[PDB]
Amino acid sequence: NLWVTVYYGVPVWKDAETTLFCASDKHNVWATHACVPTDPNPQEIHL
Amino acid sequence: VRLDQSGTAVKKPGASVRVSCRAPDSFTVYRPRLSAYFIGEFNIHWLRQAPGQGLEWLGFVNIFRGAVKYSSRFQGRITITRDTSSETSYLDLGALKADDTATYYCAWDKNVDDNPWRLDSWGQGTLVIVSS
Repeated sequence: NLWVTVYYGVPVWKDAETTLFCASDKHNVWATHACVPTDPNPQEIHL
Repeated sequence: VRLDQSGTAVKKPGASVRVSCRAPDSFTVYRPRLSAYFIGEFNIHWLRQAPGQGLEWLGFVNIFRGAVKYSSRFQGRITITRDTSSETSYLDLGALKADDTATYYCAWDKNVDDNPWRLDSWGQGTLVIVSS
């Protein structure tokens, strides 16, 4: 037969809307200093 | 930072001398957390060089509230003041002697704990001639 099995961390995504914070690598108008310092090596993963 | 100094001056013994040192647009810093332009705790050092001799340290002034430290070889006849509005520093030396002929340099000190006594930028130098 069969039974329901729950899995955690499956690669499933849905389109959604959310707040996005700033990150950047004299004082400027965009307040780039307030942006968190980005990682020197960005991680990009091919799906 | 660019430093601008007053022109050549000639004086008689026993007179008084004032040399100006301007550091435009460098007296203020922006503390981002406080969201305002505050006056930074920089130090402007004053040095002189006798003709053909080495360097000698006169004194320095703290831009924050005007704190001054004077070399003991010149205590009692030197006064270093700064004007935060005009972003200038004034060296007032009194009772000039014939051996004071030297090029007087004003230097910029960031006053950073990690690197002490860093005289990062220097003025073009001012010739002061004393004679009879």
